[PDB]
Amino acid sequence: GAKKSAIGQRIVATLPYIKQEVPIIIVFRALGFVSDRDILEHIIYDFED
Amino acid sequence: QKRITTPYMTKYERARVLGTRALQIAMCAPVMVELEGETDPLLIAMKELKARKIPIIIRRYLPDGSYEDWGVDELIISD
Amino acid sequence: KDILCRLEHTTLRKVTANTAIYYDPNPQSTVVAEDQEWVNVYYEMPDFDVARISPWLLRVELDRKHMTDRKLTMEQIAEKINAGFGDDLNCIFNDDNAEKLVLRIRIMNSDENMDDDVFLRCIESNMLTDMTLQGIEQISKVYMHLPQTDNKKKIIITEDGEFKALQEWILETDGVSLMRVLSEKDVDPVRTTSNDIVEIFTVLGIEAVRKALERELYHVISFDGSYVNYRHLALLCDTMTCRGHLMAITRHGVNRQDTGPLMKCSFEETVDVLMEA
Amino acid sequence: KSMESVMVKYDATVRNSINQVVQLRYGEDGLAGESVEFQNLATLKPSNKAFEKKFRFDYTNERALRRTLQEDLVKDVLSNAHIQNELEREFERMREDREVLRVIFPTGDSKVVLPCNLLRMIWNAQKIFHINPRLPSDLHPIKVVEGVKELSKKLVIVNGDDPLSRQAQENATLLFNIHLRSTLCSRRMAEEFRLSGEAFDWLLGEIESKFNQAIAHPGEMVGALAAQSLGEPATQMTLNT
Amino acid sequence: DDEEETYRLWKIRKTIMQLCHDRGYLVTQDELDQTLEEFKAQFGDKPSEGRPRRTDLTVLVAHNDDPTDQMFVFFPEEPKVGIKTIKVYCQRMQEENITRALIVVQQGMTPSAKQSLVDMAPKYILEQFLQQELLINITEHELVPEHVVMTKEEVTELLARYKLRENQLPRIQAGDPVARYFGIKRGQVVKIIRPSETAGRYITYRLVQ
Repeated sequence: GAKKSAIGQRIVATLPYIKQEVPIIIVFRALGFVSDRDILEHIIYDFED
Repeated sequence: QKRITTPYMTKYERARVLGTRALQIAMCAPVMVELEGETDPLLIAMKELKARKIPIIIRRYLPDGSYEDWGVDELIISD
Repeated sequence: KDILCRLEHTTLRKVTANTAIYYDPNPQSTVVAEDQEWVNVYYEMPDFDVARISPWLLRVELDRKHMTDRKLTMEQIAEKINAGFGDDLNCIFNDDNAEKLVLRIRIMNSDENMDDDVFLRCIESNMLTDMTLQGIEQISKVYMHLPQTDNKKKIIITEDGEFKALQEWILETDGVSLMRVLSEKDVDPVRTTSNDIVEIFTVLGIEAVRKALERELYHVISFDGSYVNYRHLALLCDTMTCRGHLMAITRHGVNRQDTGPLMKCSFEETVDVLMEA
Repeated sequence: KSMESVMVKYDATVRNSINQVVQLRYGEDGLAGESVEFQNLATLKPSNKAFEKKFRFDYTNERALRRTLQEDLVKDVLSNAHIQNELEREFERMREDREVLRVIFPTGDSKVVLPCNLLRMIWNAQKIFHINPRLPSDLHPIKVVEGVKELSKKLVIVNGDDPLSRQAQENATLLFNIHLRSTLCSRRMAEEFRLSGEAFDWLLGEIESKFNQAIAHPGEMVGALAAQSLGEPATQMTLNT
Repeated sequence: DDEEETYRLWKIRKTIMQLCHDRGYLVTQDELDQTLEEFKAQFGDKPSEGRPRRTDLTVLVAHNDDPTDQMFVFFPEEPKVGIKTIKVYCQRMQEENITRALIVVQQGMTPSAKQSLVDMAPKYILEQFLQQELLINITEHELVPEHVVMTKEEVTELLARYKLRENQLPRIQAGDPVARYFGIKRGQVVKIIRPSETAGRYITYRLVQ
């Protein structure tokens, strides 16, 4: 889908005992760090790139 | 003649006739051609085929089912 | 080389050096300074501005070296992108003399009087992925080489009658697109052949596959240096094409046959066939 | 397993177990695979001018003919226009056959598979009859031409009273007949072989007996042989090329 | 390019002239050797803003064997022929009063149009063809062998001599292009001639099913 291509590829993460793959943002929120900046710092140590 | 089937004996026909003649000799068939001091039925059978004195007629089956009858003398040895 | 470029597939992403989005309410606003000089000549004659002016601007930069390699001109690309999109996309181009190649795109003004932001992004992404600017989609790349072998070289009969072999440049294309390549002009249909047996069946016909299969059997056996008589090769293709359709030598192919139920019983489908019989 | 059913019938038509015909003749030649041997046509490969000079057999010079023929034979050839016409006819027919060969093969390679090799037998005949190259041939030229025609008539792959069955045999023996005409051409026989008339007659008899042996015997299972034969090369082929 | 499309139309017409010739319909010698320049002058330089409108390219040919038998080919401006447009072609065929007819399709004909074609199987038959396929000739290709039409009496002679049933002769599918190009009637036998290295020539018989 062109709309899906425009947003970009989604990094869904497989986990044990899950019916369908769970997106990284959702699993990160479940761990904690609800703020978007907190999720971003774990995913990318440097935001320069 | 007017027969599609070859007048010459086929190699498969030659093998069966030689086996049959040898089988008859071991059983105790009267010899059309006298053996040259041979106790081996196969050796006598080959000499009998060269003589063409064997009393065998071969029926050839066509696809339509027509039958061609060839005497051993009429047939020509493949070898 | 020019025919090879026509055969080789090309897309918008390859030709464009980079693609960017800028906000320009008016051509006079000139958020980007460099485009203003060519834009100012465009500004003197307004086009499509009567209904409205587009706030969002799509700016495309094309590398000259990429255009030269594909023998593609920005003006021809602009007209083709406009075609089939109606007035939804409007494209303006730099003068050919100017070293930089820039395409400025404004969204249709009629709708103003899908979120315009993501719509511009969607049009830019969709065009880049599916541009199909030149070449055949089936063949990713075309390679040009000259063959030493006499059989590959063109063979003609001279007035003297001695056979003559003339080397001709030949093209090898990834994937199979026999029908499209033959359709293209300046291509010899008789000489061109496709490795895929199914491609031969679809265009050339079943008997052509039978000749090709015998040639393929000879070619593979010759490669290892073994020799097999023509009679054995001819029989294998003839039995395969006897049905008139391509059939693989597989259990399923044997299962569809005019053979009797006992043969099927020997083939491990005995329970179903015997009940049916 | 797939090809075991295919076999040759009494009529020599290859057929499946269902009896649907796979080939009208085995190998498209109706001859045994072992019998055919590689031979060179030597007609398509030479240039047209070279071919015309080689088979011209011109009687105009009357000195080249004198070298290759006995004095009584050459004077008889000059005396009768019909004898000269027959020598011209074989060359013209050979040219038509050579054009047919060019149509059959675009490459026009001399190498072909044919049942009987005339050259090997001719070399054996020269040793057996102690033929001398210096001595001119004692065989009249028309007799050589007639002998080739008689041998072609004697050998029939397919015998049918109805039309198109006789034509099928001509197609089967077409390659062999063209090779037979070129090898047994009267100009070639007189120029190099100088074969005696008895030796040529012996050669014609030898070819006929070998050709009859060459024809494949009916009832052979061609499919079972073909499938096993392909397997031996497959083992030689490397797993990854 | 409009000019390249005119070049494609010339290739389709030249192949159509060869296709009727394979059937046995009489064909003009000039049409068989027609050149692109002659076609472009005769029908107009380009379809867009030009004399060609995907119309007037229709060809009527009369069979050499039967003068009354004729083949008419229809060209559609639409890429897929409309169900209504084929009915208009059938009305034109009714005026022609010829059972044999041919249709050339720029793209793929609609399935509903195919359903209309199948019901009228006995008379006014139409043979569907693809314009892209007609750009090239299958017969010219070296891999394709020579195909010879055989009369029913000739078919009987081969079967009688070798005692073969029509089923025994290797079958050729109707779907493959060579069978459609020749337009051999189903159940007829077409002779195939292929050169064989062992014999120098070979003859085989194919039964269309």
